[PDB]
Amino acid sequence: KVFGRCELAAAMKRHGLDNYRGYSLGNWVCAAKFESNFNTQATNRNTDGSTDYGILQINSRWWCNDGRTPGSRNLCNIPCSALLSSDITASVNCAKKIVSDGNGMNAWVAWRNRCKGTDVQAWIRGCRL
Ligand code: NA
Repeated sequence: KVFGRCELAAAMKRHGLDNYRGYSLGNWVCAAKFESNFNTQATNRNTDGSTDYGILQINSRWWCNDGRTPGSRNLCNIPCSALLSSDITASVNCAKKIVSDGNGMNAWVAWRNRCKGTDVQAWIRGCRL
């Protein structure tokens, strides 16, 4: 599924991501925009052989099991395929653990390079939330 901006903002709120670990909803929507372009089916192969999955491009190196990332962990205790669902619950639950890991949203390199310090409120501007 390809969400609209305000539609994803609403789904993220419903799933308790708004202000989670102090990151406003705009921070989560901006991250999703540049990670997946709001596409829940996005997959991208990393040079190390890990894969990134879903709206927030969660990496098989640490967080999900895809069966093909040697030496990896599965800290969200999920198949990486559950991160490709039109229902964002699994991606949200696993993003909550990632952002709690110590480096906040710097874990998403697209967030650090493209969202951090910007007017992230623009991402939720005019949304009925
Ligand atoms: Na893994």
